[PDB]
Order: sequence, then C-alpha cells, then structure tokens
Amino acid sequence: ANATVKMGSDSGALVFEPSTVTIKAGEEVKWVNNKLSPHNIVFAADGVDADTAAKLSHKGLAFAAGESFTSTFTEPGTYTYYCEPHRGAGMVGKVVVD
Ligand SMILES: [Cu+2]
Repeated sequence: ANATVKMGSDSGALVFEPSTVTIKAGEEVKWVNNKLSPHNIVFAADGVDADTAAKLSHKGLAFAAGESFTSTFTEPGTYTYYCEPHRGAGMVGKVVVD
C-alpha cells in the first residue's frame, strides 16, 4: 500500500517516523517536509542494489514547507535513508518492501 514518512516530527524534533514502513512490492512512498531543515534523504544501498536505491535516493534538500518526494518500492529489499547533513547525529529510517 501507499506509505508516508515525515522527515521530522510534528513538534520540534528531528526524527524519522515511521522509522519503519512496510508496503507491497510495486507501490510508491511519499515524504513530507518538516522542521530542522534542511532535511535531505539519501538511500544508502543497505541490502538493496545501488542503481535501485539510487532512483530511490534523493540527493536534494528541503527548505520550503510543502515540498515532498517520491520513491518506488518495486524491487523487494531494504532501503535505508538517512539525513545527509545529519548522517551521523541520530536521524535515519528503514524501509521494507514485500
Ligand atoms: Cu535531518
């Protein structure tokens, strides 16, 4: 099914919820802008292919509150996307396609 993850929290904390999402194999996923920007989204091939996690990865950023991203969960694997600017602070997410 369609999944939704926010690059933060509706309060004032940089977190990734749901930290883990499970959808079908072929569906997509939409993200949402939050606080503690910018909030990048890079899917480091962690169990899945590169090129795959590539299109799934987002080497961009987030500044405007309203912009969202999309990711194809076709290939069944495990994609791990974390904060580029905070790739070593305590902000990461896990994906699971079935
Ligand atoms: Cu962040």
